[PDB]
Amino acid sequence: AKSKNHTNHNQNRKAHKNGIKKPKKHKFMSRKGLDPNFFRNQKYCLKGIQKKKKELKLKAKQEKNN
Amino acid sequence: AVKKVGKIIKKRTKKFTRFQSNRFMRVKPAWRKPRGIDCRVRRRYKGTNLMPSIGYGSNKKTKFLLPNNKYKYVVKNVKEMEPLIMNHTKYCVQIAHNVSSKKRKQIIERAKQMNVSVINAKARL
Amino acid sequence: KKRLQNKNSLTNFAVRCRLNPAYKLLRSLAVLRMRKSILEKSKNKKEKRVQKQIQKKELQKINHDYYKGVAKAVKKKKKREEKKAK
Amino acid sequence: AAKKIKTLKLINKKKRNDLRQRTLRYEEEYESERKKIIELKREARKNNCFYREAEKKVVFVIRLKGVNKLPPKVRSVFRLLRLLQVHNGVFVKVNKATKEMLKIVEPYVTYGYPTLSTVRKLLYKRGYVRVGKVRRYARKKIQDNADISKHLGKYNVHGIEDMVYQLYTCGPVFKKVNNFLWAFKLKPPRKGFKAKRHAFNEPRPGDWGNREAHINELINRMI
Amino acid sequence: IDNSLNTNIHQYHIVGRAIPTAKDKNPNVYRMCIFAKNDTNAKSRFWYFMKKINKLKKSNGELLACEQIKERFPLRVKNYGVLLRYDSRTGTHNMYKEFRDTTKEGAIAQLYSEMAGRHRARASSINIIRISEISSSLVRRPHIKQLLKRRLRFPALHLPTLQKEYRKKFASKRPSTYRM
Amino acid sequence: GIALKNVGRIKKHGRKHLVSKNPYLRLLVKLYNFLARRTNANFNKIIAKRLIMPKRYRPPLSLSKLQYHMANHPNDIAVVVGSITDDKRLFSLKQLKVCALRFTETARKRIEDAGGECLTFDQLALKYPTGKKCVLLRGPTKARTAEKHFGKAPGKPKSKARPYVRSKGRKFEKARGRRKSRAYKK
Amino acid sequence: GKSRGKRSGTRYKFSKKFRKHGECTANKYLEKLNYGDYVDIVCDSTQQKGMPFNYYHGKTGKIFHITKRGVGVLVNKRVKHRIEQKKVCVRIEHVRKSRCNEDFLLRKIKNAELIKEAKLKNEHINIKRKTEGPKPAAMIKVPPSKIITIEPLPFY
RNA sequence: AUUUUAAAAUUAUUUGAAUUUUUCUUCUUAUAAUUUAAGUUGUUUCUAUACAGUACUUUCUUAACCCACUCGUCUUGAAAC
RNA sequence: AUUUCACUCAUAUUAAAUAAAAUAACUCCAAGUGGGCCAUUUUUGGUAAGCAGAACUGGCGAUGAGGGAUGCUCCUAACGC
Ligand SMILES: [Mg+2]
Ligand SMILES: [Mg+2]
Ligand SMILES: [Mg+2]
Ligand SMILES: [Mg+2]
Ligand SMILES: [Mg+2]
Ligand SMILES: [Mg+2]
Ligand SMILES: [Mg+2]
Ligand SMILES: [Mg+2]
Ligand SMILES: [Mg+2]
Ligand SMILES: [Mg+2]
Ligand SMILES: [Mg+2]
Ligand SMILES: [Mg+2]
Ligand SMILES: [Mg+2]
Ligand SMILES: [Mg+2]
Repeated sequence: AKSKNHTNHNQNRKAHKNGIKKPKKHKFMSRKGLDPNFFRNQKYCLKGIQKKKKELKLKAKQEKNN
Repeated sequence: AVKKVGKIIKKRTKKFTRFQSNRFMRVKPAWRKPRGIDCRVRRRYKGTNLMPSIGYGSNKKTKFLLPNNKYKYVVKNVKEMEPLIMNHTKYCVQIAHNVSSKKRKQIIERAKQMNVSVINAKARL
Repeated sequence: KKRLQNKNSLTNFAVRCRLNPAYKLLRSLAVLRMRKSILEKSKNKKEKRVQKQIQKKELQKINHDYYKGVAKAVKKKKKREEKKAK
Repeated sequence: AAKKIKTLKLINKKKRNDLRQRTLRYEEEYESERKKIIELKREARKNNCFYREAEKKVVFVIRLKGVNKLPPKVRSVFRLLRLLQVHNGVFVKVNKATKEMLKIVEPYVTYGYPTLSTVRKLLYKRGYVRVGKVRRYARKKIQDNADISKHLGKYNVHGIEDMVYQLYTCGPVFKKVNNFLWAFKLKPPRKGFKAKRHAFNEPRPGDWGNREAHINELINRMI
Repeated sequence: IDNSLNTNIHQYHIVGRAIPTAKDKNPNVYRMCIFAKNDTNAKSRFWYFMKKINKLKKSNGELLACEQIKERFPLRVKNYGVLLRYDSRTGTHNMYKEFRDTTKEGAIAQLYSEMAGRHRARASSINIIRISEISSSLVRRPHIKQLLKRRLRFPALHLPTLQKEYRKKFASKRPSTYRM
Repeated sequence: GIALKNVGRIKKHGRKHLVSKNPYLRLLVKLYNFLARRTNANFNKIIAKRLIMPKRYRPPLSLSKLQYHMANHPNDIAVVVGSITDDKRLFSLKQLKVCALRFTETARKRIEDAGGECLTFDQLALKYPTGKKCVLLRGPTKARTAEKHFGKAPGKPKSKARPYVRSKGRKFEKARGRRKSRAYKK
Repeated sequence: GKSRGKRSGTRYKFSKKFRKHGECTANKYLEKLNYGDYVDIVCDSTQQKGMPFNYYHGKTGKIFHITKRGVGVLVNKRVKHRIEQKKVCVRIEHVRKSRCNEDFLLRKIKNAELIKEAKLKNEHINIKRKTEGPKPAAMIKVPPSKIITIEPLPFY
């Protein structure tokens, strides 16, 4: 009628069977809920940079064909 | 017990009999693998029947040779033994069980002309 | 390549010289210096003594002094402790 | 072409001559160091001083126990020292880090300091090599010098006496030379042990300690 | 020459000190004399006593000499007096004992056997202090005084000790123990 | 005994042979195995491996995406180990040279009408033995619908997996567990 | 019944040390932090806002968010067969600039000049650290008067 | 059917230098042979001047020496009273 | 903050040592299991127990071989012919 009710015998043997896994160490993370009013400005900065870069690319495509 | 004649080596000669086949006559001697808890043959206790294993296997270079030191091919009529005219020093023939005496005489006298040996050239005579 | 018998690299002369291209010279030198000695028996084992008189008598005083000092210090400790007991 | 042969045959000859010269130099080095140590002590006794000798830099370690019933930290160190079964033996460089790795497993091993002729006997009678691409190695017994030069001659070691030199003295090429060799597999000793249970420095018959120069006697019997 | 009569005990002379530091740069130098089976055991005992008596552990010390003192007159007979200290089952004690031999370690070997036989004291519970030679007029024990009379004589009363080859198991006449 | 893992034996983790029984595919496998071995080129090794994969790892490629991939590579050859299909959304096509395992009828007609050509792999073995001026391309391998059900279970927070449902509508699994008004959302 | 509350078992961990009670100093509020810095979490129990949980006391992580008076930290934690990354949001009083990284920075700054000189004179120098090792031989001079003989002691 | 090659060792004639001063002293600085290289070869006798014999191969039967609890099942645990 | 451009940081001994470290990483589809017990060391209730309840390792279960006369768990040591 009465039986066992707790132990953790054997538990880390199973844990170390397939090693202790680490996180995957990515390069970028998502800035979803992070500091507002600083990343909206960053979006504006990157839009300006992209406009300049693509204007130069279009210009070069315009001269090179004469 | 190892038996060796020339280059042929046999790693054992006794059969692997089934467990308990000497005590119960409803149990046939053909080997079956013991399964089921508490066997003493499955658990490799000393003093009981041994189990077969891949370790007793024969040499690849001498795996199917007879003491004649030739391979055996079984023929049923004359036309089947014509591929032996190119490989007569490595093969020997044996005549099948259900061929008649008249057919056997011809098979034997052709094997004699081809210089191939016959394993059972004494039956039905 | 097919594997062959493995030859004893210390007792087989051909493979020993194959692996060590300088072993023949060293063995020859050792053999020469070994024969020279035995050809000078009843003429060796004499000079050894006359030079042992040359240098061992010089080393003897130093060794004797060293061991004498060690024994004397060991005795001094004993007397110093025995007197301390009372 | 046929000229493909003559140049190779000349290169082999010059390589052999260079190996001979280097071996002679090694012999001179051994003799000179042996004779310098033997007078520095004799001079120390004259001038009322002591001469403390340099410590060793190399050990040779032998496993004493089987593979069952061991704590995990012992198994990790055995894996890192490349001792895998009962009577295996390897060389180890002496550091502050290897010493602390070695204290973990001391009650299961015995080790000490090897001489020159012991290194030579181990290399000639029980020397095996790893031959192949990386991670596929095919243990081969030495029998020749071409396998050594192919893998390891970029560091100017073409021969077997060169590895003896780099092992008996921790030369600049020691990690590669030592990692090049398969772990040694040894017989049981010829007159048995005393008691593996107990230590070498216990007042009883025992084995498992560090026995400094008495390792040569043991490994000549279980060669 | 006869390896069935040898004991494995020798004597050693070991010298040590501590590694010099910025606070201490002329540390004390210590010496001892130990009886052991080989020099490795002697070094073990040296560091044991350095740690117990002084504050010197091996891992911040350094050794300076190990010499193995030999015996000068190995065929003359001496008298020896030993001072002991050993642990019993219910305490710790200390004793003085006397032996007769031709070498100091030849006497230390006797001492270990006597202390096992008479008291069941293992080698790990025994510390040896101050082996020394003593004159014949200052001997204290009765069993040493016996042997230094003017004219020592006695008959030989042991049973024979024969070779294994002439130890024939099944004899034809029952032998005698008299041998005069 | 000895303390090794997977005792002394090395593990490999993929397909080893053809499963298919097309005799022509078996001849192709033999040919490119020989080419891979006798000229270790890294171009014939990859091809010898790719034409062993199962169907799901040889997806089709559309005409428009093929033309997009070859825009900066005029007078070169595109190599695909799948089928290529037509695309009605393109208005015009350029001149292209393409080797592929299969072409559909409409795609084959469109390619040849613009002055291009279609090649099989046994011709590419005969003209470009080591793949000079050739570009290896693949189609989208995770665009199959079955891959939309894999990943985290639908129900774990912020997952994207589709569920398996009889049909779709307001009455089919939209009430409790997908909106705040019935006790929680996802 | 079982009692697993939020601050259970924090009697000695979350209490001020001897003769060191009181709130923080004024210079605590002038510390400089940037994104990606290393940081230590040490709970200060005189400020009850932004209190970290029991487990994350004494751990080290990297910054991923900065606010008016708070900091977000990335900390590892082991869960039964794997390590999970946790995002801990604490107030500024329970945050300390980490010191675990200073030897690397001093080493880089110092070795830069050595490399600059070595390449200036065309040399082959080693800059990797060195494990402590065996010692060379030396001749140690000691007068026979300074050696003292010692022997085991009798029992009292 | 072309890595049982190359090299190495040996022996007998050689082309030159050393040193350890020599019937195993070194350095393939020229040709021939041999194996110690490059995993066993030879000589006599018997079976026998046989055709199934008491010899050889093989299958049964019966001894000796050592060893061997009744299978299947549920069970932490079965030879189980 | 980001975007460009210029200059420059050991490497062949690898920014400390050691490593039959890629026998790695990831995705898919599924089985059996979810009554346990024992030993050294720490440890709660009980006068105690071959009693009841926990912790870290190693075992027995799922496992035979040599030894302890004998013995599921002790010592040596794990298994092709
Ligand atoms: Mg059979
Ligand atoms: Mg069972
Ligand atoms: Mg014994
Ligand atoms: Mg034990
Ligand atoms: Mg095995
Ligand atoms: Mg707390
Ligand atoms: Mg039931
Ligand atoms: Mg069960
Ligand atoms: Mg029950
Ligand atoms: Mg049963
Ligand atoms: Mg019963
Ligand atoms: Mg159940
Ligand atoms: Mg077991
Ligand atoms: Mg008993």
